[PDB]
Amino acid sequence: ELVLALYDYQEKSPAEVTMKKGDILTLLNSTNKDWWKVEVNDRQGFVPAAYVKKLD
Repeated sequence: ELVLALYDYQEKSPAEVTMKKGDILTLLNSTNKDWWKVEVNDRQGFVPAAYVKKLD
């Protein structure tokens, strides 16, 4: 499913990935309530679950 980046986020750890507000990301894993794995363009990593909104 797709998610919308509500805020920009700069990765701060190896598992994280950076995104820009307005970006449309592919949701890969939402099993964690605080961090969701997403694919941003061609990169994959975690971003705060609260910073994205499911479109589906």
